[PDB]
Amino acid sequence: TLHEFKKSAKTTLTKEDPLLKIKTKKVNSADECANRCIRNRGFTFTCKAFVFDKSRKRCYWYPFNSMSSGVKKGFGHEFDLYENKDYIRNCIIGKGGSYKGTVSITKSGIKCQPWNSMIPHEHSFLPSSYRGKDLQENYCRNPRGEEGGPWCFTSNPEVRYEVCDIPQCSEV
Amino acid sequence: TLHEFKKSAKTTLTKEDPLLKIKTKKVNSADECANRCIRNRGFTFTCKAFVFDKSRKRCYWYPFNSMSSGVKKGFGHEFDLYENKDYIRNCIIGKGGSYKGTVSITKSGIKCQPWNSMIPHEHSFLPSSYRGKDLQENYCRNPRGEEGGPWCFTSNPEVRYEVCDIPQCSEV
Repeated sequence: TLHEFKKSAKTTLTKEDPLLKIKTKKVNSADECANRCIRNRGFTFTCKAFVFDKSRKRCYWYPFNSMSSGVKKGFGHEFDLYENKDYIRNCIIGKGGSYKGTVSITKSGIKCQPWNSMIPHEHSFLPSSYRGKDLQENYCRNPRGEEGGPWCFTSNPEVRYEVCDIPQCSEV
Repeated sequence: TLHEFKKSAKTTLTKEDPLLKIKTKKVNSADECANRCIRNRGFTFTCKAFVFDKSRKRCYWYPFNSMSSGVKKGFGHEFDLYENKDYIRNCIIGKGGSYKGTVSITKSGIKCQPWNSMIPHEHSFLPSSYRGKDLQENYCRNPRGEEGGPWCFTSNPEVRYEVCDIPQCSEV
């Protein structure tokens, strides 16, 4: 059930104003948080993401994600951000230089290679460089904002990289 | 695992051109089809949807969904369309009169009432009327193309309907 979310390790969301309260609860695991954000149990809002305090074992169910306005994202090795994929835009806007979706299969069905891995191919596209371009796992991303759109390094030794078949919002 | 798809009962996809082949396989259940479209097993394309022939127990893995161009959708009581949610636009374009996402919680956390149900409230918004507006299950839809955007009939007897908190593609 935690599979239906997008984890951002050691990350927490912060916003700005006083008008915001954060529904929390002493939970047993991060799964409990998730199986309640999904089924929107006792919420007076629409849960789009939640943060799990690993040290206190507490959840903080939010009505927005790291992508909302005014929404910043703090650091902490005891926190874990989890965002409902239902609320992370799945289509591209242009060359999709701001794509944050979990797609990780190239236009022709080849699984992607982790950005934090140098096999099968070696590259310069590290998470430590393109910070903010979200080069997590093996997601389809576009660091340089190239024309092709989201792409990734193929796990097929015969293919360096390749574009990903991700829909335009103003499609075809 | 079939939960990570959007079923459209007794429906099949048809396209137009000759240049298209359809990967199929004699499968045991519709789950088998799904657990292979998801993990893109032996595909030379990106599976966005699949159709299960209940009578032949065969899958047809497609590289597009009912939303692609040239793509039509036939009828048959032995067929079942299943579309990867990853490829069904989750954001709104305007008043979102063409929204086909699986969201079904109102802006304030109230679960939605099935369009094919007359409880708690009675209405005229039937699937038989607004055909093409996809008034399936209890999804957030906008039949009349109103200003508010996607909405639905609340399951709370105290609330007739209410808007759903669904993101704009050119958000905020």
